[PDB]
Amino acid sequence: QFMEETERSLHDAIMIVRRAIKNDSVVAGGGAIEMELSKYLRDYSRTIPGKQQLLIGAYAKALEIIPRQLCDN
Amino acid sequence: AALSIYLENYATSMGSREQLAIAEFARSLLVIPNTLAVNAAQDSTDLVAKLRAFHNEAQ
Amino acid sequence: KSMIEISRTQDEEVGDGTTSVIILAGEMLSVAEHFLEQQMHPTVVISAYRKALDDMISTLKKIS
Repeated sequence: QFMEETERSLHDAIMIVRRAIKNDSVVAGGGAIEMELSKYLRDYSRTIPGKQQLLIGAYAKALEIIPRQLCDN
Repeated sequence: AALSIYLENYATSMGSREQLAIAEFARSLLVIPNTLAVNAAQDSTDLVAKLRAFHNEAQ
Repeated sequence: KSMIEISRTQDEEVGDGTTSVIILAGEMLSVAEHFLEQQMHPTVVISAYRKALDDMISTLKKIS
């Protein structure tokens, strides 16, 4: 059972490095960009709206749910 | 509307759980343009979105 | 009960037309309202009721 997780430990390094080669254009993982993008797009909810801050705010609300869930799982 | 802008930055650099408490206090601030446009028989969600759209900084 | 009160209003000023004031007030709120309060603008229909009044006043001077 140790070797079962060890294989999927190795399998994660195979999946991410093959993906890192095919795209050199690389940001951080973990939803780190999304929380910035959550606040980034609520600034547009401050900026743009005729009614659109309800939408872009809800758009930016859903972005932080992924690292939220990554804290919640 | 500007107090809601004044508090989101005050929420953001606060730290922990208090950040979400500052923001929901700012959600209570939005009802004042909302109840007026319904009383003025207009659109609440349109009018408050006009307000925050007029801005340079939060003052 | 308020229909009696506006009939008490017409009765104390005149006494006649109290039969007629309640007839006109029915179809004002019967016809306009449900088309527009599914669209929910109370204040606009108030000001529409304002401008229905004075146009009737000038038309009274036209016909009398």
